[PDB]
Amino acid sequence: MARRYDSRTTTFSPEGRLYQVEYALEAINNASITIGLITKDGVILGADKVFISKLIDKANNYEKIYKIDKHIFCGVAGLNADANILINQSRLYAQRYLYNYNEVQPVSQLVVQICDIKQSYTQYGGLRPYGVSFLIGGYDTKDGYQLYHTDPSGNYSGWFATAIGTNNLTASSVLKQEWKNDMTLEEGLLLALKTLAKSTDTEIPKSEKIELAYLTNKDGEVYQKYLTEKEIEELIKLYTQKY
Amino acid sequence: SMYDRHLTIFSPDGNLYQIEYAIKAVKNTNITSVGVKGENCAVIISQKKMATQYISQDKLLDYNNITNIYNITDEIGCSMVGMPGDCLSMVYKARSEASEFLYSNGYNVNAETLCRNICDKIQVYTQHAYMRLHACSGMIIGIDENNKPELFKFDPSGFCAGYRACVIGNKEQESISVLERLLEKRKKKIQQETIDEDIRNTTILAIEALQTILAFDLKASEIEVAIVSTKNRNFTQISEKEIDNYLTYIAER
Amino acid sequence: DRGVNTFSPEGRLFQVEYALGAIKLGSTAVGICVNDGVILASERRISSTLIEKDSVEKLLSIDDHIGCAMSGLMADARTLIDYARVECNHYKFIYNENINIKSCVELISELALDFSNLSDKKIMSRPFGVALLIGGVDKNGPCLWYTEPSGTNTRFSAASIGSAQEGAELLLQENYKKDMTFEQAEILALTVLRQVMEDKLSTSNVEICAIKKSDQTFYKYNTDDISRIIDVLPSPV
Amino acid sequence: GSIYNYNGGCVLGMSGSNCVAIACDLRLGANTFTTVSTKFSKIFKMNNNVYVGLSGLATDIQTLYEILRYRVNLYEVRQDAEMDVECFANMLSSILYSNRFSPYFVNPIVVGFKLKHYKKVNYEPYLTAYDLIGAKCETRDFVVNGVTSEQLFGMCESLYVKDQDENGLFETISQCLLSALDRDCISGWGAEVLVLTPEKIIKKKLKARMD
Amino acid sequence: RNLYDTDNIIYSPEGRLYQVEYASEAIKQGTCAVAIKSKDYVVVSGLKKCISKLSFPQEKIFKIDDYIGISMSGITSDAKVLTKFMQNECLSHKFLYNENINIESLVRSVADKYQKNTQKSSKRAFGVGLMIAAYHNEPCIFETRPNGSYFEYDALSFGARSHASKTYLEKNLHLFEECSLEELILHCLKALKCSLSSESELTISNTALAVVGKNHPWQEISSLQLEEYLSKVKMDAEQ
Amino acid sequence: SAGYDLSVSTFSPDGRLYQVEYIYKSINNNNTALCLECKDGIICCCINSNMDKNKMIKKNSYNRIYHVNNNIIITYSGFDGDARNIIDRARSEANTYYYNFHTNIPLHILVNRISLYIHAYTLYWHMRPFAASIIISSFNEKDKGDIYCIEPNGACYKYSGIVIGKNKEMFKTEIEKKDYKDINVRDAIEDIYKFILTSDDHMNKNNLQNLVNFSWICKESSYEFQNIHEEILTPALNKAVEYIEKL
Amino acid sequence: YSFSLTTFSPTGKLVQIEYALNRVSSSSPALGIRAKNGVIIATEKKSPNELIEENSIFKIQQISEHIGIVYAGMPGDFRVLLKRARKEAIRYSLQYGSEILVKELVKIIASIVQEFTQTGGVRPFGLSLLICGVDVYGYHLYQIDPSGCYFNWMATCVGKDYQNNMSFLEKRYNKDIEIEDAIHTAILTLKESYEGVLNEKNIEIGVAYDNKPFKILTQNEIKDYLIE
Amino acid sequence: QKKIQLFVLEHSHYPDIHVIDRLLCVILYSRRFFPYYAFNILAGVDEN
Amino acid sequence: SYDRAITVFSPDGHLLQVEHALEAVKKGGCAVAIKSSNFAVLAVEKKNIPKLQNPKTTEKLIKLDEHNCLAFAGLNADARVLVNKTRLECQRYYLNMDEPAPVDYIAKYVAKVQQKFTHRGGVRPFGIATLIAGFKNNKEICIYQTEPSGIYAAWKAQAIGKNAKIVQEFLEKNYQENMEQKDCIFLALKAIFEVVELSSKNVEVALLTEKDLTFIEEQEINSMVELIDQERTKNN
Repeated sequence: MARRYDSRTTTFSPEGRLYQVEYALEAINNASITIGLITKDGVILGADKVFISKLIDKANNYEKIYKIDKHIFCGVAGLNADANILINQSRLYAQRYLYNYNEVQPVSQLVVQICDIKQSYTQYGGLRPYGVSFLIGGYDTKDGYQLYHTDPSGNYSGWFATAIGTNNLTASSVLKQEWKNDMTLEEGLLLALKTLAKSTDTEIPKSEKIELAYLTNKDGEVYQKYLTEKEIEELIKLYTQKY
Repeated sequence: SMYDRHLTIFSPDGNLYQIEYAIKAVKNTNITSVGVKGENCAVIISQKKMATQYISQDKLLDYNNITNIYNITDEIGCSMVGMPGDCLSMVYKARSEASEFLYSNGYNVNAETLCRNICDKIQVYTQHAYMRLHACSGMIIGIDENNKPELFKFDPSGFCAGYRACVIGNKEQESISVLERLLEKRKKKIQQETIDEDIRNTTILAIEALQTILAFDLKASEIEVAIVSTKNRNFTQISEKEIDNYLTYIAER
Repeated sequence: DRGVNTFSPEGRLFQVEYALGAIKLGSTAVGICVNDGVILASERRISSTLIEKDSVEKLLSIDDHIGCAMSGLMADARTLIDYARVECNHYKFIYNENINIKSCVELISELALDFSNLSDKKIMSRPFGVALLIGGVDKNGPCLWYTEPSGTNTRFSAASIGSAQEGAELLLQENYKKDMTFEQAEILALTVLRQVMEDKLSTSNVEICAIKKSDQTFYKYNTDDISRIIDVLPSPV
Repeated sequence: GSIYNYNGGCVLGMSGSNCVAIACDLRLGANTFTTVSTKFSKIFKMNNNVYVGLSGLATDIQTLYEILRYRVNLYEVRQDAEMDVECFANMLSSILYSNRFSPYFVNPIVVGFKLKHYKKVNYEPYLTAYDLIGAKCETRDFVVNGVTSEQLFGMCESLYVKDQDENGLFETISQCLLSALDRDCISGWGAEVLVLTPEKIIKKKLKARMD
Repeated sequence: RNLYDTDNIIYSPEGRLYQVEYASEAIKQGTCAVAIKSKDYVVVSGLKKCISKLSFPQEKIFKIDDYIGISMSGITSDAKVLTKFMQNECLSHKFLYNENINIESLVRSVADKYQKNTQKSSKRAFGVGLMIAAYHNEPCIFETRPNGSYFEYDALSFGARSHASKTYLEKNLHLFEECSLEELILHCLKALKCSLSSESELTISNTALAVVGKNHPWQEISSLQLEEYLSKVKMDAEQ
Repeated sequence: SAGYDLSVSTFSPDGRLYQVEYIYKSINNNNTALCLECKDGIICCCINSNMDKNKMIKKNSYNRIYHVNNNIIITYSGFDGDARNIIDRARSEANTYYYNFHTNIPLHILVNRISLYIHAYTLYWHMRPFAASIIISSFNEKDKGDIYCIEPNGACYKYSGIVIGKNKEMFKTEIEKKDYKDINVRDAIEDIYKFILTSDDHMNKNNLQNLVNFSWICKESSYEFQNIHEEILTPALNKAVEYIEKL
Repeated sequence: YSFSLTTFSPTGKLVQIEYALNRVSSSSPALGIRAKNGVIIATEKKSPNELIEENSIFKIQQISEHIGIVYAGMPGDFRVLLKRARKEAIRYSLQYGSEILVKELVKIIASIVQEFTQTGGVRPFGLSLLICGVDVYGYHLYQIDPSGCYFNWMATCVGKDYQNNMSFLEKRYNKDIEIEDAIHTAILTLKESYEGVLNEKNIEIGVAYDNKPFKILTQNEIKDYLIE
Repeated sequence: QKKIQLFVLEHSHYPDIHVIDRLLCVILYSRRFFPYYAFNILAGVDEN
Repeated sequence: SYDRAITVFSPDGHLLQVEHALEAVKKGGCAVAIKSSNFAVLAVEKKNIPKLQNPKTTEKLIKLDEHNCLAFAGLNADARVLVNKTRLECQRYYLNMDEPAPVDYIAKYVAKVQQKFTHRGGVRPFGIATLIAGFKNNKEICIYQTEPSGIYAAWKAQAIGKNAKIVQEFLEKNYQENMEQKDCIFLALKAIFEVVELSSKNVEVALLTEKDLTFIEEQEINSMVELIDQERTKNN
């Protein structure tokens, strides 16, 4: 009898829910904060870096925001290893679509595929779910600039501005009160810094703890920029002047 | 969980208790084997004793058939201690591994590589839940392409290492001290030996180490001695007459 | 706790016992086999007024000469009936003749006990929890068979399934005669259904089907036939 | 040979002083003698420093290009760096040999820059040619491929000049390609020439014969 | 023991397989079947189970081959699976070698089929015991059990309250060897009656009876012949 | 114990396999099987005392002694199905060896292969180990006799005489009183009958002829497997019965 | 059948990975330091007895030229992962003609380690890996945890009292140290952690500097470095 | 013959010549791409 | 692979996994489907965080092929997977028969898939209930409801999801045969707002005709919502 050792991950509970998915969501909500928003100039993804030590190589080292394609990028909230697996899969999916159709995959389609992977894990087999939630931003000529939020259950939803991870309620309140339909890239970056500071419970953000990236569509090409410490510090000086 | 000691999964302290239990099962057989390494030879001595288990030693039992020493190849030998079925299974696995190596590479595997491949096979048992662990600990002796004696030891936990002298047995710390004393005594002598003298001295050292560790006089018919050397690279047992000669010499000196 | 293939200390399979518990509910149906044919009648527990009546049918056709009444879990019943239809069709294809009702019943039972995995493939994971009344006319004449989740097949002259199985069985036992004609069989079936029904027997809460020896063709009674039988029925006593 | 004659097409690559050039014919053929298109380019950009010229069966050209783009994009997104020209050349060789016993009927060339770091970066011209199962010829002056291989080899042997600026390199490669194409029935109908410099790419369409 | 009967691959501290034991327990709940053999013939009789007044009695004895038949006790689905296996084995042997299969080898294969199901945790023992009556150079009676064992009998009886039949057979065993066919049939019916409760009676509807012999292919006794035999049984029991 | 004896693939904190120990109990509770090497052959006997209450079993139909190549005796003590499975595997190994090398499989090679086959079922958490102890024996003129016993844990040992099953201690004690290497099989039959009568309390002078299986490989049988004929067994049975009745 | 033995707990944790981390933290210490022109990995390899052969034990291994690996945890797991890493490196070489990049190798091995925290019927690996290497993109020091997460370190320590060792290393690490300074600091950290007295027989060192092949220092070189 | 005996055992009646014809047709088309080299006449008397 | 029997029989004869799937359906949102002479109207409840969520992304009212449309209640990811299966089956039927798949066939397929998932080892039931509106081969409009257990039934007007009983009672009280488009839309909106907060951004309505599935405009929904509000205020 090996069934005594089985925990039955893909099984309903009396209230009609999945305990493993709920626990994965708890892990995600314990993870660090990742915010995203859409401006008229692009999609801005920011994240709070969890401090490990000052011996960490902080140069050219982004661990909470990743590039899935030239026109798609994502922010992670949850388990980094699960996130890496899903990110490799998403990169494979985007390249497979380009191989099949000679065009770049739409962001919604990529999100659907990765979320289908997550849902399949929650339904089939006897393996645990993925303890990761995604903020996938991107651009395509069909739906413009897009920002999606995906959770372990395979559920996903589109947003204009959102936050995931620890203390996401404060970030969501800040974004609700401040976000505007038409914003410039600089305004969006300043708002991202403000919401990161509010979620982290601080006044002056430290560039050593902030990951910032933005995906824009200029001169017919989609360009992703992952701000460095000096650029983030210039932004933080601007934010200090503003507030 | 409730089965952290039933399965090969970590306990809260980071331990794998099934490996420790398999090691205890090997230790409970009350079979002792001692391997010694010389300048150009390696010797393995063991007891022609039945591993303690549910069945006992019958009068009509053929005592020549009782053995814990096997030939992996013509030039590689081993001594296996543990549950007898597991020991036979390990011997067959090692033989098949050596034959596959020979066919694939056009030359004969050496003791180090054989032991490392066996431990790579054991790691899978340690990591997969649906398999039991093989309660078998082994010594392997051979001669490498550079004509040096190789003596390696592997345990149920998948750990292997090369030794100047090793022992599988119930008590190991005092056995280690005994072997250290014997090896220091051997190294104290400084005149170089011939190949035959080295062979004889290594065999005598192994026999004396086993006698000291077991703390009772050994009968030539109750122990088995196998040797490999540069003079004769084939892993060969020495006869009961030779064992008795060595025991009489040890007693008389 | 237990696997699906666990024996109880009394020699029974727990899952089969639980499926037997499952088959106890559902709309009540009766079946009567006489020399001139077999008639299956059933009550319709119409959920509400917004339901389309045609979309719910407790009496189905397994073949041109086989009708079936189902009780228990309706999804499992529909799966079983589809399997039986497929197999009867395949038999007709490979032999150019109408399958025997007994052979159809045996195939249904074989599928029903599929989860046991006694021969190595298996797809079902649990019993079906479905009870069937399969009637039809073959070269041996009209016959009526009862199948249950345990895989055991019985042959009845008159039988019942559903929630009022026991009351219907008592009425059938005390009112059925071997040499009845088809008209008396219809009267008896509708009388039992009227007795065991919660509502008042009418032309919209009961469905009937017949396979007559003469035509050997499944025939679903419509409002005209149902009403004529209801009129012929004697006043309740 | 007949399968290559079905479409025709030729690609050429040359090196200069701190520049390279890759040229191709623009025809698409059918049944070896029917011209269906005059804008079927055979040069594909993998990244800023890597170009591949694919000649041969058109379907195999498109398939191989899609595979190569897939592989290069995955490699570059994973590594967060542009793929090296030598790495791409070796990957192309291995991909071509992976179909050893049912190969793609394509004869490719790789033209680009090898980047060497010291502060500044040195750009070294890089040229390789292949046969259909990935046999690789690494060259420093010029590489050719296609049904016009003999004509291109003769023209490049006679006319190639070492260490030429971009203008002389363009003139030489254009003359080689045009003279070689003028002697081929199943190649021509326009010529496309790219000149790679570390800071810019010059794309030119040549006034060629269309007969 | 509640701690060791969960799965079928676990021995109790007494070295017992409780799941297989329960599969065997399923056999004791079935109707009674009795098989006896003379020097030439095997007679197999059995009690058919009638569920209710309107139900037809269920089949009890089945034909496997020309000179092979069986009776079952336990789960009818298991009995059907085994019956199909045996029928296909006999037919395939006839197809391949143009001769009758050896009954011992057939029973050995059925026993192996039993055993192979008691070694995996994903399977279960057959809850059916089989009585195999055949003529292959001689009469033979075999009994196959859920745990993979098979035995050969001179007289056999299983099913519910079959110990009375066993007592009758143990008393009359010495007579069967030299009996004629009619005497053997009467003895089998008498053993079945011994099993039967006094309130119940043996009638043509609830009694199944078959014979297989030297030049007598497996055949079920007709209704008229069975009525004659039952009349003889009641008559000589009256005395 | 304490939850460590519910699976064969878990060691207890003292490094034991309680499932295999329980299998040993099962085998010890079963019928008796002995093999004895004599001067001119090996004689194998099986005492099926458990079936003294089955009075309708066909006489001598139940046999627990088989052969592999007509010159290797194989008997067992334990579950009939498991033993039959193991014997089928032994026959399969013999067939494969002959197909490969055109000679009969050596006895020690067959014993090792059967030991590995039996031991493979004590390794996984989804298979049931075989509950049977196997005796594999042979005899020829040059090598005399070879007897091996394989335990349910996969351990094979060589003997000049072995008893497994119930009453095995008493049987061994009675067997060890004499050296059978200098006795003939025909003379050893009488001694074995005496041992059965004295040891097995469920066996009397009446059921000896129908609850005992006797096979041998000896010079008389041409060193090939043969069941001992009743013409040879009955006089020995009578002599043993009358002697034990005398005392 | 195969089901996950590592599952989320009500608080959202993987206690099996936590327990693997406990095993690693109880194991012996290893460290790595990235210098200005090279990267070193050191480890404390103690001999349990005088009969064992030190040369037979291999804690610092060479995955390929310019890439070395050390571990803290279970040697069997280390050997399995080392064989897998060598196979991955030669696969990359067969594909791309050049030596594998340290980041690529670390990502592949991290994914392999992750798979054992999610697949069915297995337990997670019980070790942390330190992978040092040199490529055209510079000098790299990566750590891989039993969960399959990897970290880019300027200097790091895994194993016993890794927190105290990390504080000691950070108090005297700067990015501009040379290879000699890095080796001295590594030996100092190992000596500080070790209770008792250190010697060349207790420690092992591997270096990858100045685009030279990865080297495993010999007892004589370690003794020379320990003279001071 | 094997198919007919199995039919008798399963469906408890002997097939007539028409059932046997359909059965033989299925058997013969099963090997449609490596046909039996046999031309056959099935003769019989039916229920009429 | 993994083939444990996740759905098993309870001692009383129930499938607790199926009951739990029904509980998930009840935790899901609300959907209503009303049938008319030759068209259908499907309304569904929306749940959006104002000013931050994108209203268009989430879609509970989807189109399977050129003539069949679907609404669902329960788990969105399960719904998505099931809907993709159903669309694939629509096109497979078209390829195999040279005709569009009719609504009855599609509903039967969906129900069969859900039954299969309750009856296959190693999988759990879909926590989804669906309403499928379409046309038969005789060009007749039809509405089918499918449940997690796999039981399907055709309806004239049906509501699924949270507080489905109240909406069903309202429909039984206020349903008429052969209504016009505007009256049917009004009935659907009143039925859905019998349990959903009265607001034009809390609902999404579509009208299915032989030509296509057309989503009702926000201004029309606003006008109908204001009419409902006026009626409620007048009554109380």
